[PDB]
Amino acid sequence: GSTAMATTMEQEICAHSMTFEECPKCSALQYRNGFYLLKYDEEWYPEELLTDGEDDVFDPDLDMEVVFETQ
Ligand SMILES: [Zn+2]
Repeated sequence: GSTAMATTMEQEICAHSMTFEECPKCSALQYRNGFYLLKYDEEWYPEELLTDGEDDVFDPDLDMEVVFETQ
């Protein structure tokens, strides 16, 4: 159920930040979300193919301030 086992875990795990129940909301909010949705990318094939787990995207340092939604 929604990737997770019907959100039994309850540890707020998602591509963005929230639970799998709120995963569609999270996906809608940022769109990129570790390039979970392939369709988002212009070339279709994104740099990060893998579904974001725990801060998988932007692993190398980009900005000093760590904000999940950073462009
Ligand atoms: Zn997500």
